[PDB]
Amino acid sequence: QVPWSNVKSFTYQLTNYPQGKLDAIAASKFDLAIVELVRDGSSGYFTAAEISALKARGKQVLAYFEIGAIEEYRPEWSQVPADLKLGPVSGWPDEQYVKYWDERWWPIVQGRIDRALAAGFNGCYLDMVVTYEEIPANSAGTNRADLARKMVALIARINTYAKARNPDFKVVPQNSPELVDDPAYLPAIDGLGMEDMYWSDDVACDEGWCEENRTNAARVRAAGKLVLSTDYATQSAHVADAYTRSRAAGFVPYVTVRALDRVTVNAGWDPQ
Repeated sequence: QVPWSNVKSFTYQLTNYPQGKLDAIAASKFDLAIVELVRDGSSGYFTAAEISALKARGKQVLAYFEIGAIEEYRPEWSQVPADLKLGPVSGWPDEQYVKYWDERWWPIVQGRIDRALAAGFNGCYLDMVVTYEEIPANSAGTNRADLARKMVALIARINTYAKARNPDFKVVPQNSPELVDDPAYLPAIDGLGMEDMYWSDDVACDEGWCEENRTNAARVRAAGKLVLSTDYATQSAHVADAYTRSRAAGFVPYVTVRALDRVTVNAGWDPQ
C-alpha cells in the first residue's frame, strides 16, 4: 500500500459502480479511493474481499458514510425515532438531519465504523459534519457553538472507538474545516476532505466563505493532516487552476463531477 504520508492522488466515487463492483476503481492509478460502504446506496455492503482487491493494487481506501443525517433508503432508517429527526435536508422528508449528539444515534454511527472495519477499509470519510450548522441553532436547547462542540465530540468519539479496534484506521471529516478551532478536533482526525474550495461546477469559489474554507484547510494542513480537496469542473483552465492551487497550498487535489458517479481522470493532472 501507498503509506498515508505519501498519498498524492485520490479518486472519489459514491454511486453508479458498474455491475455493483469496484473493478474500474481498482484498475485506476490513484493512491487513495473514497467509496461508500455499500454498492447500492443502501445495505449491500462491500466485502473484505472486494476492498482487499483495491488495496492489493496499492490504494488506501476510505469508507464514506454520513454522521449527521439519515435517509429512508438506508437500512438504519427504522432505528431512528421521530425524536431523533430534526427536519428535511433538502425539502424531502425521507432525508433527515438527526440529533447526532444523542446516545441513540451512536449505535448507527458505531455500526458504520464496524462495517468499515469488517470490510478492511483503511479509514472513514465522514459526511454531514455540516449538520452542526444546518440545523436550527436551538436544536439541543443550546446554541450554534454548543452544536459545534457536539459535532467535534462525535468525531472524537468515532476516532477513539475506531483506533481502539484498528490503530491504523484513519478518520477524515468532510467539509466544516472551521471546527479546527475546537482543541478536541485536530487530535481526533488524520485528514480532512474539502469540497469546492476553488471551482464549483466551473464557477469560481471567490466569496469570503471560500477564503475562510481555504485558510481553515491551511490550519489543518499545518497540523500535519492529509487534506484531500475535491473540486468540480471540466473546463481545462479551471481543472488546471484547482490542481495547481491545491498542490501549492500543500493539499492533495482531485477534480471530478458533482454526481461522484465515475472515476474522472484529468489527463496531465492525475496519474496514468
